Amino acid sequence: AKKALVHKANKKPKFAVRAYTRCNKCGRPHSVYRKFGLCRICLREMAHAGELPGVQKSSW
Amino acid sequence: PRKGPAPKRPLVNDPVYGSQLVTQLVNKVLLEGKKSLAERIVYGALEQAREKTGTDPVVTLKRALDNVKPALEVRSRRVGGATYQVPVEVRPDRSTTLALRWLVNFSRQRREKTMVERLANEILDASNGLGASVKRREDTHKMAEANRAFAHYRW
Amino acid sequence: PIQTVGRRKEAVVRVRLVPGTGQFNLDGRTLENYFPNKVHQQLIKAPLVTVDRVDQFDIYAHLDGGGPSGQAGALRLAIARALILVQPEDRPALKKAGFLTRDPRAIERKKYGLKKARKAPQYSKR
Amino acid sequence: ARLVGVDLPRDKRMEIALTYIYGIGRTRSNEILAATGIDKNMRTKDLTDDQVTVLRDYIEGNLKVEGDLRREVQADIRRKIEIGCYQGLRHRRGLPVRGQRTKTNARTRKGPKRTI
Amino acid sequence: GQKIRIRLKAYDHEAIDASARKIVETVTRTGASVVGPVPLPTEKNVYCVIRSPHKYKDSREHFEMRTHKRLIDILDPTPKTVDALMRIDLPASVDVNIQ
Amino acid sequence: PRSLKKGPFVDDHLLKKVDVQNEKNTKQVIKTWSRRSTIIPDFIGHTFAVHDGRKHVPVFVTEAMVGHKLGEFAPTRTFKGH
RNA sequence: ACUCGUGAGAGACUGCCGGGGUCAACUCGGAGGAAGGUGGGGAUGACGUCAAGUCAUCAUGCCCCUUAUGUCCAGGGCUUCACACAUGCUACAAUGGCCGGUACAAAGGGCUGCGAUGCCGUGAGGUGGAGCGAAUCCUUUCAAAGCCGGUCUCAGUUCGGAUCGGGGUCUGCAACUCGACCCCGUGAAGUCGGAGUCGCUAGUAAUCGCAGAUCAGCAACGCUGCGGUGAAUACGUUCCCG
Ligand SMILES: [Mg+2]
Ligand SMILES: [Mg+2]
Ligand SMILES: [Mg+2]
Ligand SMILES: [Mg+2]
Ligand SMILES: [Mg+2]
Ligand SMILES: [Mg+2]
Ligand SMILES: [Mg+2]
Ligand SMILES: [Mg+2]
Ligand SMILES: [Mg+2]
Ligand SMILES: [Mg+2]
Ligand SMILES: [Mg+2]
Ligand SMILES: [Mg+2]
Ligand SMILES: [Mg+2]
Ligand SMILES: [Mg+2]
Ligand SMILES: [Mg+2]
Ligand SMILES: [Mg+2]
Ligand SMILES: [Mg+2]
Ligand SMILES: [Mg+2]
Ligand SMILES: [Mg+2]
Ligand SMILES: [Mg+2]
Ligand SMILES: [Mg+2]
Ligand SMILES: [Mg+2]
Ligand SMILES: [Zn+2]
Repeated sequence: AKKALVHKANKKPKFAVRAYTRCNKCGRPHSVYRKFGLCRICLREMAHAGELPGVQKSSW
Repeated sequence: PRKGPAPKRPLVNDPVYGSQLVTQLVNKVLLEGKKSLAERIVYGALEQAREKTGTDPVVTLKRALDNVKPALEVRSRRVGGATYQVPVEVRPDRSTTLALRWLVNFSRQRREKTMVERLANEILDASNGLGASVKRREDTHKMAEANRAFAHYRW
Repeated sequence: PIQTVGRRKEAVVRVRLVPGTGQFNLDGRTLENYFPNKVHQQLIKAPLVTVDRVDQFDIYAHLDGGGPSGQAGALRLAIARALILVQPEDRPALKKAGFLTRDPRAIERKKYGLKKARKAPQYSKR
Repeated sequence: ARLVGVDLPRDKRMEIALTYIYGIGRTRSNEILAATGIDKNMRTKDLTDDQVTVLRDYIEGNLKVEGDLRREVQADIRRKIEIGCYQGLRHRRGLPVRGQRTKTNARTRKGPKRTI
Repeated sequence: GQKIRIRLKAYDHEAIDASARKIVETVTRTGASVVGPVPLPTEKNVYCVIRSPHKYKDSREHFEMRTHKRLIDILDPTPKTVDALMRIDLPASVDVNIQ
Repeated sequence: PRSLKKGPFVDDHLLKKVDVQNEKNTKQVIKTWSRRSTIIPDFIGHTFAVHDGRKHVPVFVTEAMVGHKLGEFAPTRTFKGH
C-alpha cells in the first residue's frame, strides 16, 4: 500500500461517499472486516499470536 | 465390498395391505424424494387397475411379477482383445428387483397422456402377456439362449 | 402424577398418562386432526398394540421443535418409556421389540469446502 | 373469431385470445378481463359478437394496437439510429442495448452461430 | 419492592465464574437476597478466513468468539450493598453493568 | 432514470456558461468537460465540445434529441470490425 | 413436578459367556446396555519432492527514475466482439403450471442501525415511527415442499422466460459507457441430448427453504453456515486409475 494513498484516505474526503476501510496495520483495501478493522491476514496473524482478546480456533 | 458383504437394510412391510412388494414398488417409483406423493400415485394406479380388471390387485400383481421375472442374464467380458457376452443365472431376489425396475421403466414410456393411467395399463399388459416388460424379458432370454455357447467361461 | 419425555431430532414432547379412556389429546386436538398421516398413526399406536392394553390410558401432549416425523418418534418413545415406568413387568418384551432404545442419529456437521452435510462438490480432474 | 385483422383461435381461453393481440399481453389481458368482469376460463365456443365489439371499442379508445404500435417502434428506432445515440449505434451493430455479457451470451440477438 | 439488573459480560468461563462467586460472597456478607448466576444463551460469533493470500481458496480457517452473560437479580437494594458493589474491583475481562 | 421529484441535474458551471452565452447571443464552441450534465431546452442552438478520452469532438444539439445525456451522442470506444 | 438455556459427575473398557486360535495377538456369535468392538463428525499434514504460487499484504540484497516511472484533479477504461473453453441457475412439462383454503424448524444480526401499528399506492415504495445496544422489540405468529377444492387434455402449450419499446420508486453531488427493483407490450431457441466425462455407500443421493460476512445503492444464480421430505444397490476383484 502506497503511504501517500493511505494517508490520503485517512484524510477527510471532500464527500461522504469517498470513505472506505484501508486496514490499519497494512492498508489492504480488499477483504477487511468492519468490526475488527483488520484484514484477513492481519486477523490470522493476531489470532495465531494470541494477542487479540477473544479470538480462538473454532471446532464444533 | 472389497472387505466383504455389507449388511442389507431391514425393509418394513406395508400396513395398508401387508405386502413388502408394494413398499418396494413405491420406493422404486420415488422421484425427487416425495414419499407421500409417490404413495398416492401407487394407490391411485392400483385402484384404477382394480376397477378396470375386476380382480384382486395383489393377485394380479404377483401374476405379473411371476410372468415377467427373468431367469438368465448376460454379462460382458473381454478375452484376448475381443469383447464377448457370457450368460449367468440370477438369484430370485435380484430377479424380482429387475422385474420391478423393468415394470417402472416401461411404464415411464407409454403414450396414454396420464401416468396414473399408464402404470395401470402397463400392469394389465404385463399380466396378460402383452407388456413391454414381457417383450424385454423375451429379448433377454433370446439373447441368453443365443450367446450361451460361451458358458464354459463361467464368470 | 406420572411424567415422561422423548427426543428425536430436536423434537421434545411432554406426555402424562391418565387411567381414563383411550383418547389422545395433542395440543387440544385429536390424533387424526394432528398430523393426519397413516405412518404417524401406526408409529404412535405400535407400542400400545405390542403391550395389548388398549383403551384405558389417556395421554396429553405439549410439543415444541422438530418436524412431523421427529415429533412422532419422540411421542412413540415417550409413551414407551411411560409404559415401562408404570408397568416394568413388560419391560423385557418391549425392549426386545425395540421401542425403549433411543435413536442416536440426526443431522450431522456441515464441513467447509463442501456444499452441505457430506455431499462432495463437483470435482473434475480437468 | 376475428378482430382487427387478428384471427382469434378456434378454441382458446379469452385470457390468451386477447394476449394473441400484439398490443395486449398476459397481465394486460388479466386487467382487461377483470375490468370487463368476463370470466377468464370459458371457451371460444360461447363467444358472442356484442361483447367482442364493446371490448374492441374500449381497447381502441384507451390503447394503441398493431400497426400503430409497430410504427412508433420503428420511428423510435430510426430517430435513435439517426441522432447517433448509444442505442442507435447498438441497433446499427445488431447487439443488445443494455450492455449484457456479449462475451458468450446474447446468441438470441446475434442470431445463428457461424464458425471461423 | 425494587430490583436491580446486575449484568455480567465476559469472555472466559473461569473469570466470569470467579466474578459471579465474588458477587455472591459479598451479597451474602451484606445480607441481601439474590437468585444467583442464572444461565443465558451464550453469544456465538463465527468468522471464516482464507488460509493463504493470492488465491488458494480451497482451504480456509474458522474462528469463534464466545461471550458469557450472567444475570444477578438482586432484590431489596440495600444502600450498603450498592456501595459495596460500586467499590468492588473486578478484572478487566469481566464487565459489570448496573441498572 | 432520474426521479421526477428531484428533477434533472445540471452542472452549475456549465449552466452559468450557457446562461452567459445565450444572454450575449453569441454561438461558439464551448469547451465542455461534463459528460454528466443533462440537456435542457435552453441548449437549442449551442455547440458543445465533449471529451471522448482522446480529444474534444464537437457535436451540434437540436430539439430532435431532447431527453438524453451528453455522453449518449459521443462514442467512447471505436470498433472498426475484423 | 419435565424440556429450556450452562456448571459438575457417571457411562464402552472385548466389560462377561461359547467356539477358533501356539494358550498369544486377533477373530465369529450371544447376554446387558443409548450405543460393541476406532458410536457419528470436526480441529489435527513426519523427513522430503513439484527451483510449486506469492518482490501487488508486509519486510528485504542488488539494479533502475529523481525534475521523473513521485504527486493533485476532470473525463474515459478495467463491463470492449465475427469466436472458443470452464463452473452454476432456469427449463424442456400432468410426480406439473396457475387460482382459493390450510400446519409443522434451526441458527444468526441490529447505533449514526433494525425498524411496530395506522394511512396511500397493483408494487417497488411515500408519511410517520412504539420497542431496542437487545432469551424481552424487529428480522412477519421464520417460512417452502406438504394436505383439501377448480382449470388445463398433450399444443412449441395457461410450460418456458431471454431480447426489444412505453411509464415510476429507491441510495447517491454524481445511473448514457455503467446498478438494482416495480408496471406494461414483446413471445425467440429449447421435445431428455454424439463419442466422452463427473458426484455419491445413510440421515447418504435427490428435491425444497432460511440467515450472515464484504455493503448507502448493488452485477450474489458465488461463499459460509442452519434446516424440511427423504431412496436404490454392493454378486466379487478378471479388466480401467492411484
Ligand atoms: Mg464504498
Ligand atoms: Mg478488505
Ligand atoms: Mg479446477
Ligand atoms: Mg513431507
Ligand atoms: Mg519458484
Ligand atoms: Mg517457478
Ligand atoms: Mg521484501
Ligand atoms: Mg505513477
Ligand atoms: Mg477502469
Ligand atoms: Mg474483469
Ligand atoms: Mg429452477
Ligand atoms: Mg398456496
Ligand atoms: Mg397497497
Ligand atoms: Mg404464514
Ligand atoms: Mg412463457
Ligand atoms: Mg417457470
Ligand atoms: Mg426447441
Ligand atoms: Mg413434441
Ligand atoms: Mg453414449
Ligand atoms: Mg450487495
Ligand atoms: Mg444443527
Ligand atoms: Mg439441509
Ligand atoms: Zn491488514
